[PDB]
Amino acid sequence: QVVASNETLYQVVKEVKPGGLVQIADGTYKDVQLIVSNSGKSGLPITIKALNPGKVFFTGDAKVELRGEHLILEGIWFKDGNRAIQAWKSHGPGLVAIYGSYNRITACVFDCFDEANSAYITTSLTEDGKVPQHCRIDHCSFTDKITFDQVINLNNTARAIKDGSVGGPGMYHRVDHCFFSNPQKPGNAGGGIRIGYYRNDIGRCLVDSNLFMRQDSEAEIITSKSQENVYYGNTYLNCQGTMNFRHGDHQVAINNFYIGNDQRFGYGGMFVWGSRHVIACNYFELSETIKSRGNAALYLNPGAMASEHALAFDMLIANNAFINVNGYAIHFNPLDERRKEYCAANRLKFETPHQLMLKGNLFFKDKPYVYPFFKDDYFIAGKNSWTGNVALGVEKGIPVNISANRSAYKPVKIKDIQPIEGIALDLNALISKGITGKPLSWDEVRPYWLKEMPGTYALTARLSADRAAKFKAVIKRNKEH
Ligand SMILES: CC(=O)N[C@@H]1[C@@H](O[C@@H]2O[C@H](C(=O)O)C[C@H](O)[C@H]2O)[C@@H](OS(=O)(=O)O)[C@@H](CO)O[C@H]1O
Repeated sequence: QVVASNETLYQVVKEVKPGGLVQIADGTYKDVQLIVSNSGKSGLPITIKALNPGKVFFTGDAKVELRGEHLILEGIWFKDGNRAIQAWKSHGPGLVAIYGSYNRITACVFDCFDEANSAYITTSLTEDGKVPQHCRIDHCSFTDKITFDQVINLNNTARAIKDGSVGGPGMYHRVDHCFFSNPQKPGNAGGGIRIGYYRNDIGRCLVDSNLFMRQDSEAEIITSKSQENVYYGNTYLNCQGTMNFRHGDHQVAINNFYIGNDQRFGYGGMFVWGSRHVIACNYFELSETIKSRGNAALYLNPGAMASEHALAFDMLIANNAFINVNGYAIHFNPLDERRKEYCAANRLKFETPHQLMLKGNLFFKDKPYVYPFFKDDYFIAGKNSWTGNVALGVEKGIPVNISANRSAYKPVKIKDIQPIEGIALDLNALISKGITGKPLSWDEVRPYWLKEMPGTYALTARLSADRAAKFKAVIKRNKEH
């Protein structure tokens, strides 16, 4: 062990052996610089936790580095921060930076920490290039973030102009049972989670059972920038953005719920770039969609194949349900005007979504909304394949023959989908079952010791006077003088 000051904490962690347990006494640990270099062992991790979670706060000009392996950080509350604004950057290490593999951060609270730009948690490469793998971030709460960059960055490469066929190695991390709710920042200010950087990177990370409630940081709720990542059973409630397959082919999104249940803002949504994806059993019910992106539930990116804005084609869209979406259920050519100019400027060949396998999807609408189910300005007969879908409530918008018989609707059986190496999920079995369960609630994800939801944005879409002030200062110093 029990430590009650920063200095004794520093000492014990330098001495702790595998299987060790370091418990932090109730109190505030201000300007704490926790650097854990020792390592635990498989089956004998080193645990650093609050003796009484909820009573230990890491504050001030703080920082945590998990450099060894088999380490666990649990039950810590990060608040009242004061890191130097001229010392931290977006794309740099997070407040908590994980540099070693097999590490876990669980049941921790990050609430409007400070004004220094950075992610709250990151897996970062050491100076010699080694990439952290097999880490887990779970049951953590991330609220009222007023700084730039994502809440979480999972890195397997360093930032560089890029595009050398080379790509970062698979990471195999897992992000589950976390809560994300943060205020809207201007422009491409960093969203909820980023995984990887370019299409040649391999991710193989599992993001499941997370609750994003008014995760409004920016247009991207999650910007998945690496191959073979699996998003399963996540709930996105009233989020001003979309969950994206931004870079990297062969990504999976199964049984996620995208719900917009009021008229306060435009909600999303999934925006898809790239090919060979598996989008199945997702439930979309959006009371309002995003005007800037085209007003739809699912956006399929038009553009140049395998480019910076990779064309969306050759993928499986099965057993999804689009219920009373106030916008198009599927937009087949969003932002086509900009994309066509982008391709022209870069001497690329502009193309539009095709080779799409749409199977067993349900499209339904019975509310006074004005949008037909689909928008495809570049429709070509037979470019896509439609089987076992059901549509009724409004015009389809495109010349496609679809059953209107709801009573006969049934999800289809899929059995030719290969699982993702490193992720223990039977994709065929999950897809074939159809949509299971329902939206996740706070009690299903919150830290075991935390009863009430931190912050104010999730429930009020407003920040306190003190926090709104800091947020404005952050935004202002990052904009033209
Ligand atoms: C350089 C680049 O293409 N970045 C894209 C980003 O696009 C920029 O930002 C916007 C916008 O937020 O509306 C429009 C212009 O395309 C460009 O200045 C954006 O892509 S988008 O075109 O789909 O919007 C984001 C995803 O939201 O992805 C970045 O890579």
